[PDB]
Amino acid sequence: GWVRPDLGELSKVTKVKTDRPLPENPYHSRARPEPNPEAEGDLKPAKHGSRLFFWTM
Amino acid sequence: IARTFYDGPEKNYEKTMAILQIEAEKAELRLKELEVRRLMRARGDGPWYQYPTIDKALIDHSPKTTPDN
Ligand SMILES: CCCCCCCCCCCCCCCCC[C@@H](O)O[C@H](CO[C@H](O)CCCCCCCCCCCCCCC)COP(=O)(O)OCC[N+](C)(C)C
Repeated sequence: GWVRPDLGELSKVTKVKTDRPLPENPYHSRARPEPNPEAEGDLKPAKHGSRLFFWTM
Repeated sequence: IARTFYDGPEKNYEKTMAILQIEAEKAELRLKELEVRRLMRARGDGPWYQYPTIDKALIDHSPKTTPDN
């Protein structure tokens, strides 16, 4: 009672039901380094301007 | 002459005080700014001197014809 698979059937992506637990860290990755914290707050004008040599603005 | 062409000593005195305060604050700001630049360039933990790396969104996380990546 064996039916030969039709053209296009053996190349299907199928689903598999397994009792094997899904691996957590398959790449064996280290802990990722913490990022630089953030930019936060409101933008205030520069204190006493550019503060270049003699420029008051 | 004093009444017509000049002001009292208080005006110049307190204008000098304001000018001195502004100048001293600018000096301390300049020194602090140099120190902050040095620390940020040495450690790289600040918003400045942030040199580009590779964007992680370019990585393709799909099966690769071979199980071992
Ligand atoms: C009784 C006989 C003896 C009296 C002798 C008196 C000696 C004085 C005469 C000499 C003149 C003084 C030289 C002018 C320098 C002053 C410049 C400046 O300091 O004055 C400004 C004021 O401006 C003045 O108007 C100066 C004007 C002087 C212009 C001189 C021109 C004279 C030339 C003569 C021409 C005559 C006709 C020509 C025919 C061809 C000050 O600005 P301001 O910030 O506000 O004042 C702050 C003080 N407050 C707040 C109290 C007001």
